[PDB]
Amino acid sequence: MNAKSFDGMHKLWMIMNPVSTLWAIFIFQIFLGLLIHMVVLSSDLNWHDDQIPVGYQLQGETLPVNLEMKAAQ
Amino acid sequence: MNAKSFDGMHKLWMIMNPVSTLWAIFIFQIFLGLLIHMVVLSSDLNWHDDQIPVGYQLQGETLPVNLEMKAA
Amino acid sequence: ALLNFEKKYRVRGGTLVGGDLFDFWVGPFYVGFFGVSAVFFATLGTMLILFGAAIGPTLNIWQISIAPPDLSVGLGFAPIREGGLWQVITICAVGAFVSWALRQVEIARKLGMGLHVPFAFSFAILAYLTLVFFRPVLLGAWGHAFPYGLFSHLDWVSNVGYQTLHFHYNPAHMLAISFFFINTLALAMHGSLILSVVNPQKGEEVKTAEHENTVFRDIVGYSIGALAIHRLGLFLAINAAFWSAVCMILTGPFWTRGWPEWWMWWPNLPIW
Amino acid sequence: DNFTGTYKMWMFIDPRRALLFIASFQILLGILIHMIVLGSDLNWHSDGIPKFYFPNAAEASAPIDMSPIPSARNFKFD
Amino acid sequence: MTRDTNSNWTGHVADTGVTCYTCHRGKPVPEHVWTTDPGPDIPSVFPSNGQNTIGYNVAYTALPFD
Amino acid sequence: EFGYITQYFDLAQVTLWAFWLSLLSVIFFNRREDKREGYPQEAVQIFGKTILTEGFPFMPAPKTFKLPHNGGDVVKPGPERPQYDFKLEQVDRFAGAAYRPVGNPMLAGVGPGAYAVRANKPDLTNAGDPRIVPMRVAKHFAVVDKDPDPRGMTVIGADGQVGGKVTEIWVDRAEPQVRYLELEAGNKKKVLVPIALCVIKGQKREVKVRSINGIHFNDVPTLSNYDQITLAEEDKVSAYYGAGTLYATPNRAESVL
Amino acid sequence: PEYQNIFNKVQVREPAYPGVELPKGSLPRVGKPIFSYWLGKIGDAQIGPLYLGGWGIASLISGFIALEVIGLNMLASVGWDPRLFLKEFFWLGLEPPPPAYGLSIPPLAEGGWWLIAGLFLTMSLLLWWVRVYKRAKDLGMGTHLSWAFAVAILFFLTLGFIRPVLMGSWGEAPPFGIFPHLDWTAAISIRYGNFYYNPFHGLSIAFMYGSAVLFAMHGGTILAVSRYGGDREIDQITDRGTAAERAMLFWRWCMGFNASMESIHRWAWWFAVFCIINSILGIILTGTVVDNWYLWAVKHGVAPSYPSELTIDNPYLT
Amino acid sequence: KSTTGLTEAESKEFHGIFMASMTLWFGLVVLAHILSWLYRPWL
Amino acid sequence: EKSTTGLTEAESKEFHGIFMASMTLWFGLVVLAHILSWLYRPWL
Amino acid sequence: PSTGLTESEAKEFHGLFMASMTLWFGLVVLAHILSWMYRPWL
Amino acid sequence: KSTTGLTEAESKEFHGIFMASMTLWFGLVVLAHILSWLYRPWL
Amino acid sequence: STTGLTEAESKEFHGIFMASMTLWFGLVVLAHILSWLYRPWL
Ligand code: BCL
Ligand code: BCL
Ligand code: BCL
Ligand code: BCL
Ligand code: BCL
Ligand code: BCL
Ligand SMILES: CC(C)=CCC/C(C)=C\CC/C(C)=C/CC/C(C)=C\CC/C(C)=C/CC/C(C)=C/CC/C(C)=C/CC/C(C)=C/CC1=C(C)C(=O)c2ccccc2C1=O
Ligand SMILES: COC(C)(C)CCC/C(C)=C/C=C/C(C)=C/C=C/C(C)=C/C=C/C=C(C)/C=C/C=C(C)/C=C/C=C(\C)CCCC(C)(C)OC
Ligand SMILES: COC(C)(C)CCC/C(C)=C/C=C/C(C)=C/C=C/C(C)=C/C=C\C=C(C)\C=C\C=C(C)\C=C\C=C(/C)CCCC(C)(C)OC
Ligand SMILES: [Ca+2]
Repeated sequence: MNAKSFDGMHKLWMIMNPVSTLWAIFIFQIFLGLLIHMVVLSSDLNWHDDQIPVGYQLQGETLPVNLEMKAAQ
Repeated sequence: MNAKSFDGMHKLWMIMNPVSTLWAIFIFQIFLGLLIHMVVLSSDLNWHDDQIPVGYQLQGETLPVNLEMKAA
Repeated sequence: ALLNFEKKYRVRGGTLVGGDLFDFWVGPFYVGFFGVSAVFFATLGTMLILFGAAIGPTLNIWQISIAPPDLSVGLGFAPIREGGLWQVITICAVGAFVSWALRQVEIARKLGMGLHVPFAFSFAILAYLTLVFFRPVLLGAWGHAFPYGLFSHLDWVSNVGYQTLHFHYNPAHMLAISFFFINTLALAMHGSLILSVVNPQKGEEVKTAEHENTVFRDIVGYSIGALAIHRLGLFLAINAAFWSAVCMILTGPFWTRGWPEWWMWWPNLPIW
Repeated sequence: DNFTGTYKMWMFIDPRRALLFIASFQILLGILIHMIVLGSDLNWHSDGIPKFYFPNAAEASAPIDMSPIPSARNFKFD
Repeated sequence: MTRDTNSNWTGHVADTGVTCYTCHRGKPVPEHVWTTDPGPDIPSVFPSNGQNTIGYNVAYTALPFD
Repeated sequence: EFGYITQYFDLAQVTLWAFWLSLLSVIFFNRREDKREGYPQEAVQIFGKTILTEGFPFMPAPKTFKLPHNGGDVVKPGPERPQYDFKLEQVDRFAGAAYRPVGNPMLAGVGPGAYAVRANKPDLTNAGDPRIVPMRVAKHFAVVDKDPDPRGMTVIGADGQVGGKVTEIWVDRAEPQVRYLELEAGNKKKVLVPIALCVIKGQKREVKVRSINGIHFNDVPTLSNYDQITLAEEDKVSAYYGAGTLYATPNRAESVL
Repeated sequence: PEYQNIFNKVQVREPAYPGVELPKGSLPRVGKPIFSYWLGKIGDAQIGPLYLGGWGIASLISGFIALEVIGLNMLASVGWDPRLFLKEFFWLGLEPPPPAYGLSIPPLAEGGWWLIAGLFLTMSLLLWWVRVYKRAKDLGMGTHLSWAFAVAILFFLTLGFIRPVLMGSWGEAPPFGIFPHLDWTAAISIRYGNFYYNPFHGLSIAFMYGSAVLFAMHGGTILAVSRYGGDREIDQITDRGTAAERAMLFWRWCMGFNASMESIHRWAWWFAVFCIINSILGIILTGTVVDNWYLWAVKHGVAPSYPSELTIDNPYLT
Repeated sequence: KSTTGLTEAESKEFHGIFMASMTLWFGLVVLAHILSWLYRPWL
Repeated sequence: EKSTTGLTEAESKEFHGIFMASMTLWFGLVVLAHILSWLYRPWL
Repeated sequence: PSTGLTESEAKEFHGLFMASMTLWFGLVVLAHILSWMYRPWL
Repeated sequence: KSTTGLTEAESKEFHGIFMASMTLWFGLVVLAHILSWLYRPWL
Repeated sequence: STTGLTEAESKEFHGIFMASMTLWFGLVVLAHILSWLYRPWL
């Protein structure tokens, strides 16, 4: 025991269906991937809206062409 | 009696189903565990937000890096 | 046109009024005395709605409106341009709806079947009569009924609702909404189940009644049965209509406060 | 001992059902404890350690219920 | 306060005005007044959201009670 | 400014159009599925000629049901079995006139007494056994006490006369419930009556059948074998009881008011 | 009169039916079936057995965790008193986070429990979806009940997760109460200018009324020909008898067109699903695209215009 | 008569192990409470 | 009569062996995770 | 054999299952090392 | 007639153990209440 | 044989499946390189 305690383990697939288990694992992994990405996006670690390395909407509002057109009105 | 009063007690499992009893006990214990933990967390004995042994949000707000960034 | 199997069922008899004079078909429709009545009243009502739109400000379909009299007319007779047209149209409407139900009874008698459908239609008719006749009579004026117009009867519904500050807390309103929601759920499940049993997985035989029972006992633990789901259906729809009629006869005639204050009878029971 | 014959448990309790219960329960309990600890002072995603990474609001009050919808994202309320 | 309301707020009390009797009605403490509502008793670590009770001043609804 | 407008075209508008087009298109498909039974229809022409027409929209292409236990294939829309031999006389000389039965109305198979021409096989259970059977063939059923056992009662027939006596109950094995009552009639034949046309009074120990008269129970159609019933026979029996709703008394088809 | 077929007059018992055989490799069914006399007066009397496999246990663990959370917060809101719980039960609720917190995870007594209960209820419904699909597919049937269930789940997720995320606040979602969720309904109509001028709301109301109409009509028609064996719809579909013929002649003569015994079930399916499709479409556009439904209806020529006679002075303009 | 199909020997066996397990569980509970009282006394 | 799972006594012994080994390994990993968390952010 | 797999088939499946799971966990570790280098969270 | 299948001997046996168990339970209840009165008297 | 494919058919399918997946991932990488050149997000 404690060195050879896990030798029968391969018999697991004689009571659990392999294809069902594969599908269950894949679906659970996709769901968990979406969930953790959404949980990290809703924290201080968010990487889409942090304006690093630059803010692009603000960059578009201050282009010289846009500024010169907004002056003419 | 008072000493021989509980003699035939082992016969209990001839009228009570062992499998149903086992499942009922396990499920009830899990439900009760969740309930008592939630009831104690909602009182003065709360141990996650009591700021002991130290407050961690407060610790993060007063790091020198955060202070120097907030100064501007 | 006749269906493949239709000719042997088109026999005479089964009528209520009239007799052999109106017992014929026009195309697929069956006419009868009440068929003539229904088409007469529908045509007249429609034409009067159109004229009431012509004397108004617009012929836009969404903005036509014919309104009932003022509350000062009471239960009397209003001028044609200020309410009487609404009264004539609301007479035509009753005539047409009752004619429809009796024509149904004639048809069912001819085909040899039970009178369940006209009986269930009667409860829609009853809700309409509650809104135009019973509630106005108990409150003392025809001008408590709704105007005829898309978008314009919705303004009526809104303001009547807010005359009680919060109409969601009306008890019979809660009960009726419960029945409406459960009815849509039941209809979805029934449709799905029959389709699923006669359209099985590709390359399989049509399933049986045992499959229908098994599927719902597996998912939920209880199956009501193929004849009782039809009953449950008639029941939920009729009850929805009934409690709507009750909720409107309560509002105004028997309760004039806000609707949240009714519920106050419960936390004031002397038992907690 | 007193626990000599415990292995006979699986002769009247189905081991397949037991496994299916335990896996589900453990995964759900994992998710639960993580969300509970994140909703407290022990939170480790937005605690500002070792640094605040977002452009947070300079003066964020203590939020009350009678509030409008915020204009920009913010994660530093304390 | 009564002089201020009677002279400067006629957009609301137009030429009918108020006296003491409009609120005291012959008693030193008026009958219908209010104070800042604390809410029901809840656990000490729970802040008040200010709703979901009976709500006697907002017509017995579950709306915000103060 | 309270009602200022910036732009007339928005997304709600387009989405509403898309919905108008997504409805208007399930109507099309459902109306096409509606015409797998009873079509093509028969349009009668100016001077009596009959043609087959099909309507709007047109009929769909045939689909196949594969019935269980080698019960054959059913194609729909497909062929039809031939009608039997009803006789009818028109009442007024135009295509939309009504018809009168020619002989004895009870034994004619027209009007509410018409029936369909189904298979001559019984309906089956999931195991292959006949579904509707008498309670002596299904040896595991029992009537729940608390309920009046109809076996023994009499069958009063809508004019007060006696029709016969109940001798058997016919059950449904797929969904356990009563479907027919078997009774011995006045001329000692065994006839069935559907349970949905019977009012059972436990204390009077009567069964009232409002459809037909007492003497009419002698001419109810009979079965081949009394250990099962086929689809055709079900139709014949039920239709005979349904003809009486209009033909039992000469005053039943005659305008209430 | 004649028997109306609303209650069962005579009942019969045989031994319980265990169910159609499942594919090999399946778990047994749990429970010993019991019989109800009162349920048998109106329908089938057997209760159980039940099938509990992998997906329907994970569901039922999620759902009960959610229920425990919701119940305990409602109970903490009255100070743990069960007497007050029963007294004021329709006014209690679990409330969403304050809108100023945005989409972050708030502390536990200021909206975090709402967030937990929402997550666990979501997972419960998706696991139940998989159960419903597999149960129908293992018996060899079409999976039509999973499509409608998917539509309903989508409506639950729209109001609640998708719209609050597109708006930027969890505080835009309903709470868990009875009177509290009714208050939410009224307030969201008041804030976005009158849902009666939302066109998707009008269309879904059209289809809810239609569901009630259609199911009264169908339930009536099949009870009215059950004397000719009409309640057995599978046989009337695969071998048309006189019950189906009479059922279709009735509607043809009455209103000029008809369906068949199989097609009416497709009409039912669609009338129940368009209601919820329009529900999703109407909620998803409110706030994110349209800010006042009445002003929208005025811009597109829909609202009536009552005569005025007066002039009211806006005091913010004075 | 309501019965579980266990004989008297099987019942004796089950009872032995059931009582042992319950005693061990209660022992662990007592230990948890002693630790909690040492850390944060509540009465 | 009595509720059974069809496992003999040998099969039950086998299952029990592997079940106990797996549970012990899982609890070992849990203890390790908590020691790391205590070193990083002590909560009591 | 409640799944119909013999013992040889189970051994085969187990071999490939364990290999695949190990590779997947390797990729996860790599993703986390990159994330720690970019934006350390503890 | 409603019957449980137990003879009179079986009923006597069941009754003996039932009464013993109920008495022990009530004893424990009394002890809990004495402790509670000593700690926090309520009347 | 649960899917009716023999071992040769499975080998064939696997060959083409792996080739297709590799090509798809190649195209994904190319799209991301272009996006990084145009609008870097980290
Ligand atoms: C601010 C307004 C209030 C409100 C104020 C009111 C008022 C006021 C009323 C309701 C009524 C109803 N409300 Mg409400 N209601 C509110 C919110 C809700 C909400 C929700 C989700 O919030 C729901 C689900 C409901 C649901 C309901 C139903 C219970 C009921 C409507 C069904 C009905 O009357 O059938 C009854 C059916 C009829 C009246 C139909 C008549 C049918 C006739 C006989 C046939 C006509 C045929 C036609 C002319 C032929 C055309 C032929 C062509 C050829 C096709 N209300 C808000 C809070 N509500 C109504 C009610 O209960 O009335 C009885 C009612 O008056
Ligand atoms: C201020 C309050 C204290 C606190 C005071 C207590 C007290 C007092 C008790 C617990 C108990 C428990 N606490 Mg605590 N607890 C605190 C904070 C926590 C936190 C946390 C995130 O903050 C967690 C996750 C836990 C979790 C737990 C569980 C281990 C345990 C409930 C077991 C159960 O329900 O069995 C239900 C399941 C069954 C009966 C089935 C059989 C059991 C299975 C096989 C094994 C389960 C775990 C086992 C007991 C431990 C592993 C085995 C041993 C190492 C040999 N506590 C704080 C710090 N907690 C109880 C306990 O440990 O009793 C033993 C208990 O009495
Ligand atoms: C401040 C708090 C700490 C923290 C404190 C803890 C503590 C304390 C623990 C965890 C544990 C876990 N943490 Mg952590 N954790 C933190 C932040 C995270 C973040 C993140 C986005 O920030 C993630 C995604 C995780 C995720 C995880 C999981 C790997 C693990 C939960 C296993 C489980 O759910 O049971 C799934 C169980 C089953 C399905 C049944 C048994 C498993 C069997 C053998 C089969 C499953 C396959 C495999 C073994 C699954 C686990 C992979 C690893 C090899 C363990 N933590 C922060 C920094 N975390 C738990 C753990 O380590 O378990 C060992 C744990 O005790
Ligand atoms: C600040 C946080 C980091 C970040 C930190 C992490 C960390 C840490 C992890 C990820 C992981 C993932 N991230 Mg990331 N991630 C970020 C931003 C993104 C963005 C984006 C729009 O911003 C996207 C689309 C992704 C997308 C992804 C996926 C590629 C991956 C989760 C896969 C999965 O769920 O498998 C679930 C599906 C299965 C298990 C199915 C079974 C296997 C199938 C058949 C094969 C699928 C192949 C797989 C997608 C990998 C293919 C790559 C090839 C080997 C070349 N990340 C930001 C920048 N991300 C995880 C990962 O990469 O896993 C290795 C991971 O550990
Ligand atoms: C101010 C109030 C006091 C208090 C005053 C009392 C009083 C007075 C009593 C209790 C009793 C109980 N208290 Mg106390 N109790 C307090 C705080 C707590 C707290 C807590 C989280 O704060 C908990 C978890 C408990 C829990 C308990 C249970 C042990 C017991 C309820 C048993 C029961 O319901 O069985 C009912 C279920 C069954 C009978 C099912 C049958 C199962 C069989 C018989 C085995 C069950 C084991 C049983 C639970 C306990 C026996 C203990 C062993 C000898 C170790 N109390 C506070 C400090 N408590 C009761 C008690 O002691 O009973 C003797 C009781 O009379
Ligand atoms: C700043 C962000 C960038 C941007 C960054 C990215 C990145 C990064 C990626 C994309 C990808 C895609 N982008 Mg882009 N994209 C932007 C703006 C656009 C706009 C637009 C209107 O503005 C459109 C219409 C698109 C559309 C597309 C699709 C062609 C492609 C998604 C494929 C897919 O969904 O597989 C779904 C369907 C399948 C997998 C089916 C399998 C294949 C089948 C057999 C046929 C598919 C043919 C395939 C669509 C076209 C490639 C063919 C070549 C001509 C050889 N992008 C902006 C400018 N985009 C992805 C891509 O290019 O994939 C390689 C991708 O990784
Ligand atoms: C008006 C005018 C200008 C008249 C001139 C014409 C003249 C001169 C005379 C014609 C003669 C007469 C008397 C005509 C009267 C008819 C007229 C004119 C109008 C009525 C038309 C009318 C009211 C139609 C409304 C139709 C609508 C909107 C129905 C709503 C419900 C709906 C959408 C149902 C679709 C699903 C269907 C078809 C359900 C029916 C149906 C159900 C419910 C089953 O249960 C069932 C069970 C088994 C087999 C079949 C069926 C079945 O077909
Ligand atoms: C053919 O096959 C045969 C049978 C012949 C041979 C087969 C052999 C094989 C293949 C055997 C396989 C065996 C396996 C893989 C066994 C796996 C065993 C495992 C991993 C067991 C793990 C068990 C874990 C348990 C029992 C943990 C329980 C934890 C509990 C109940 C915790 C409760 C915590 C609570 C209530 C705390 C709540 C705290 C808070 C704050 C969340 O509450 C609100
Ligand atoms: C005392 O009681 C006990 C404890 C004993 C148990 C008894 C339980 C009882 C009595 C419960 C009573 C319950 C009642 C009355 C409930 C009323 C419920 C109603 C009417 C609810 C109505 C609407 C709620 C809705 C639509 C909620 C929708 C929420 C959603 C979709 C949540 C989405 C959240 C998600 C997916 C999580 C995201 C979180 C994350 C981590 C990703 O954020 C970043
Ligand atoms: Ca602490």
